[PDB]
Amino acid sequence: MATPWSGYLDDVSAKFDTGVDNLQTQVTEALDKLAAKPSDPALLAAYQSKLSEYNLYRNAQSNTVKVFKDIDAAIIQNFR
Amino acid sequence: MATPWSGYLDDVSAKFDTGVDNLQTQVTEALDKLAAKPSDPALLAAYQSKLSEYNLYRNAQSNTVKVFKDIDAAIIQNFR
Amino acid sequence: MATPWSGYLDDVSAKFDTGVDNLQTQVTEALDKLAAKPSDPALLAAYQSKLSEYNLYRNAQSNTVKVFKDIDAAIIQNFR
Amino acid sequence: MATPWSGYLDDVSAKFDTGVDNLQTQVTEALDKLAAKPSDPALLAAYQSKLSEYNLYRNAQSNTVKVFKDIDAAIIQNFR
Amino acid sequence: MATPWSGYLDDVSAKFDTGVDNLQTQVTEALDKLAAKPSDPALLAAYQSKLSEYNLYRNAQSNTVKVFKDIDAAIIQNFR
Amino acid sequence: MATPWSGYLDDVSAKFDTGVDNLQTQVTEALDKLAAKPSDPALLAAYQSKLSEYNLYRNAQSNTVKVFKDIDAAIIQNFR
Amino acid sequence: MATPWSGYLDDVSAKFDTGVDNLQTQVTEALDKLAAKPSDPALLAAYQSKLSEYNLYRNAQSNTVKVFKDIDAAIIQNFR
Amino acid sequence: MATPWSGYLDDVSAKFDTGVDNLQTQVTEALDKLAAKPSDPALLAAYQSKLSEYNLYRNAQSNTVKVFKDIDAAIIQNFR
Amino acid sequence: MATPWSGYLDDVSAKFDTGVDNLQTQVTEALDKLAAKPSDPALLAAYQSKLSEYNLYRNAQSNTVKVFKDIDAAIIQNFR
Amino acid sequence: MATPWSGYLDDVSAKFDTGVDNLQTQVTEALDKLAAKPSDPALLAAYQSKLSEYNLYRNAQSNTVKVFKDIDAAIIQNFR
Amino acid sequence: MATPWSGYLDDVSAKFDTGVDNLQTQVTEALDKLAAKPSDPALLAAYQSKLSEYNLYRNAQSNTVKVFKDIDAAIIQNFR
Amino acid sequence: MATPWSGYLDDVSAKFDTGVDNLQTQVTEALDKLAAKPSDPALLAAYQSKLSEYNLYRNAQSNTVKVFKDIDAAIIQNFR
Amino acid sequence: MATPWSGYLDDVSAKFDTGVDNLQTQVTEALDKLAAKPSDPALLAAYQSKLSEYNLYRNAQSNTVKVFKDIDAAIIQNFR
Repeated sequence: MATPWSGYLDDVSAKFDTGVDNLQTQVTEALDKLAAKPSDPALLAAYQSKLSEYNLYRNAQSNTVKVFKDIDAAIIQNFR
Repeated sequence: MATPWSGYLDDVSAKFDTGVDNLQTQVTEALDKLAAKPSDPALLAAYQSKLSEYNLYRNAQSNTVKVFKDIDAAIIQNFR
Repeated sequence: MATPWSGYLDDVSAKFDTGVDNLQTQVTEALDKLAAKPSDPALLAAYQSKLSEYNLYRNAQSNTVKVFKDIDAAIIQNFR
Repeated sequence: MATPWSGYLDDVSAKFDTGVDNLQTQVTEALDKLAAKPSDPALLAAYQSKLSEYNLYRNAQSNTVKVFKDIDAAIIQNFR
Repeated sequence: MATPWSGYLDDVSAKFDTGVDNLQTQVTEALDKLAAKPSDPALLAAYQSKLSEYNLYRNAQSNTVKVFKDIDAAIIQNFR
Repeated sequence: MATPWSGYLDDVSAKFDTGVDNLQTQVTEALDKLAAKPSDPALLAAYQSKLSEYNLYRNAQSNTVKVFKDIDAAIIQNFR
Repeated sequence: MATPWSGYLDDVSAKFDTGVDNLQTQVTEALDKLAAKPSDPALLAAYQSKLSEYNLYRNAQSNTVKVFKDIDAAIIQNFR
Repeated sequence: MATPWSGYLDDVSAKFDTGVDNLQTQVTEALDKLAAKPSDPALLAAYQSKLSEYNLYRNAQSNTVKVFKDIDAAIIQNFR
Repeated sequence: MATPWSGYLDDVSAKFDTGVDNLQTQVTEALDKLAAKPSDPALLAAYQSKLSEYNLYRNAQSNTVKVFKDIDAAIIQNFR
Repeated sequence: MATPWSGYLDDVSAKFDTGVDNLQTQVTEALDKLAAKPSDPALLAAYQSKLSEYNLYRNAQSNTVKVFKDIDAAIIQNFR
Repeated sequence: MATPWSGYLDDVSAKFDTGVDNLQTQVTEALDKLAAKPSDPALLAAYQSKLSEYNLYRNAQSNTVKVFKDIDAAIIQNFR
Repeated sequence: MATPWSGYLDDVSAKFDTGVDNLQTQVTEALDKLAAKPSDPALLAAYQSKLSEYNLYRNAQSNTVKVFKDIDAAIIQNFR
Repeated sequence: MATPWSGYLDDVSAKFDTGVDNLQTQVTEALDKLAAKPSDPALLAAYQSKLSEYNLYRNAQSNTVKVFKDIDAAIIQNFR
């Protein structure tokens, strides 16, 4: 019944991850397989393709949170 | 009813493969046959011809995905 | 009769895209064809030529919007 | 109604073979006959004459495909 | 009355092709004939001579476009 | 009698171009000729030699303007 | 009972090596044997085949670690 | 129950050898016999015929592995 | 009285050609004569000897210009 | 009696050039001679050897000046 | 008690030579004898047989060292 | 009794060189000998083997120092 | 009393030539004699033997200088 506290920026992170929740799992499993056969073109292409997206999984995630935090700073900058 | 998640760059990879989905199968079967008779001019010519295309199956595939990812980086570079 | 809201920077994006609205379609169709025959010099040259322009379709687009936003920040920086 | 996939370089191979589709059959039948009477000057001359052409059936074939693939590499070398 | 959109780099490609528009046709027809008689010295010499030029038809074409795109990048690199 | 407005940085661009006003024309005409005969060593050498200079026609041009703009920013940074 | 400290990127390296832990041993033993008889086609083929994989044992290993470190930098880049 | 590790390129080597696993044995036994009677036309013809195939047993084998490794390099070349 | 514009790299090209201005003419005339009698040992030796130098007439020419352009890039790389 | 003004970074450039004042002259004269006989191994070796040093004549020169300018920026960055 | 320093690639060279340490001596002594009687079929066969192996004594040696150095470069290429 | 001043990065350079202090001497002496007999396979193999290590003597040396300097910059970047 | 300036890479060239200063003279004199009697086995053997070494007089010379220049580039690549 209890629910851990989550702020707005927390929610923003969740909102982004919602659409790419599977992305992490896919690229992780692609890594797991590729580790067994690094020389597999199929595993290389699949992993790298999903990894270039996983790059934004972290980058774009933190970027959007920053901006939503930046508009927070903008408001409290005028906190008369 | 469920469908695995696929990003834009994932879709780009699929879009390329769509037109050369058979290419992989053809050159694989050509390899399978050539393995039996490597000294067959017919199997050599067919396999090598389709293999020189299969070279782009991987190369050109990853190239187009990179570019579509590069314009992604270009945009988020200006992520004010 | 109703018209979706559009800001100045929105208009700037539209103004850029206006002159290259077809560019996206051309390079997309070039990709669609190239996918079928990646090994076609004609499709490679056409696609890559239009793709190097499509690079600016995203890059230069976001660049001009940034600048028009930067002069916005410059003004409100002096928002006494 | 269905048609097996064929790339550009595949088409190049077909384009060459089109003009020498019979060459293979002729030199094969010449071999078949010569096998029966290797000591026949007529079969030797005919077979060897068509065989020296069959030499290009494979050589020149793969050469032209290579070049058309080489200009493919040239283009994607500048795949910015 | 309508005219398909063409960018600067598109125009650059056209400008190059303008002077060698016939080159492609000549070497294609040379291939078509050579396919019929690969063992013809006349067709071999003519085709190969025009093919060594057709090598630049693709290579030099993409090279000049790259450079004109490179000076584009150079400018927008200073896009303050 | 009327003269279009030109700023300092505009003048800087003009000052650079003044010394290489012909450069653009020379390399353009070299391109025009080379397009006709790409396989001409003379046209290749002349064009490429002037093109490597034309590289700076754009690069160095925008570089000097940037710097003169950078010292502008430096001054107005202290615009008390 | 004690366990040496290992970071995430350390774990990433281990995760890759897990699937190719034997690869190193195989190619090392192949080298050891080949050293005795360099002129053995069997040892050459086996060693070189496993060596071309061992190329990725180091290359692909460090590549994946870099990327996982790159997304680390991406996050701390927004470390407000 | 245990199985030695094998990569993709390892599998490629095996896939080729699968179709010519007997080739090695045949030409080896042909050598063994020929060694006893080098002057036997039957042993010379049989051995040399199978040896010219054994030439590809090594050559074509390593060639196909190289290519499958080359497309591996192509992918990781774009390992952003 | 008027003199066409020439840059530094233009001057570099001229400086090289200065010492081999005659080389081009000599090997061209050697070609003209050889064309009449290709089977002349004297024309073959003279032409080929001067042609192997004419190889550098283009190669070494463009090489030195590149380097002088490379040190140009090196400087403007530090164009603070 | 009059002496042209020279700043610190000017002095830095002079300090570097002091030790390689002759380098420029040597490689220039080597070029002058090589231009006459490009096919001379002695002129090629001497010129190229001194040219690879002349590469640093410009590169390393501008590098050291940059650094001495960078520590200038570092100081005035704290110009309270 | 003192031991000269040896790097990894040094060790790699030693590891190869270990298995063919005698090869050099054998082919050297075969040369020494053959020098006395070049026309000896026995010395020719023995020397040439061991010389064709001595070919790899140098070639394959440097090849393996290169590769082990290449994976060194691969790692330090990602030396963030 | 007096000791020249040495910073941390100085110590880092020394720490690296400590393990390869002999490397420089070995490859220098190998060069000295090779200069006398460049055509000696033994001197070529030894020198080149130690030279490929000497490549890192400079490269890897400066790399590690850079990184230790980079973490210095990282700290003083937060020098509040 | 005056001594022409010489850089490190200059010294490297000299260091190599030191051990083969006579090589050039020997093979030059061998050429001079051979020119008189090209059909002399003694002059052919002597000249060709020293010429195959003179091949490295230029090749190996420039190779070692390149490497010593390459480690120069490696250092200044980290010229922070």
